[PDB]
Amino acid sequence: MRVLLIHADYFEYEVKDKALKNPEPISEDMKRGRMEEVLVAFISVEKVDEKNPEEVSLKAIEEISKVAEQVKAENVFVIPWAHLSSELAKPSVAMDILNRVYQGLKERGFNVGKAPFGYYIAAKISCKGHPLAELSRTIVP
Amino acid sequence: MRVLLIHADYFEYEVKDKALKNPEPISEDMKRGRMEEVLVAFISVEKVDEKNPEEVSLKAIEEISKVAEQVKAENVFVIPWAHLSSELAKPSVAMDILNRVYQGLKERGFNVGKAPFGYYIAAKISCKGHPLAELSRTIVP
Repeated sequence: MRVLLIHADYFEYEVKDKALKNPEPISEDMKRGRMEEVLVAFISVEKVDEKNPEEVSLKAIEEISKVAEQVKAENVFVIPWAHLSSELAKPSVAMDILNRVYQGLKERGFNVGKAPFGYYIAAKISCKGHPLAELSRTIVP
Repeated sequence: MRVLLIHADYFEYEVKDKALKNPEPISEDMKRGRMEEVLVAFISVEKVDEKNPEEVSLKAIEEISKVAEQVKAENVFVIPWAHLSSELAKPSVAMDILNRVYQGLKERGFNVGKAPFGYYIAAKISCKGHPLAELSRTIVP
């Protein structure tokens, strides 16, 4: 897995067209979302992650939590994001891991949002400029 | 080199603190910048690029141009961006390549902006949601 963490004044998204033929089902209220003062976690679930989804998930929850704790973010946005890897897992694995990460961060105590899987999504973000506001993590099994 | 290309309704930046001890010198007018209807090119110049800066640059100019042409972007923003690689080139090489890319895209005919090198920078972006609005490229020597 590769993760890009952005500490943002805001992040807001709007679902546009499907990218998979069978994307994650969404209600009307999941078509748009917004959070303020939020650590945005852009997550690229990789082929190698398939070997151990629980361990990868756990390590991602902690690595994300650690930054959230350090930058004093109470709000965390989990974004499925294909653009940090060229060896992406299959959708079942990606979705399994992304949900595990999401539930783990709620158990940690954060207020957590997520964008749905399998869509092209339009988005606005305002990235803070402090030294820890943009960070990369690589999480391996 | 790794590149992330974002077709954006807008991109606007504001320089905050230095990240290097000796960052790229800037005038007052380079502290903030904005473009609309712009292909934002986030560029991670890598250690391996040092082996051939002209060839890497040329290939980056073309790969960026191709997408700009395809999505009908006339405006291109060159952003130095550490977050697509863990084997980053030294600043002289990074800056040499980023300037080559910038000049090459002006020669192509685009209206081209750039953010200065060596800063922590705050930024707002609105990412279009069409199928080609977020793309990754890997450029090797």
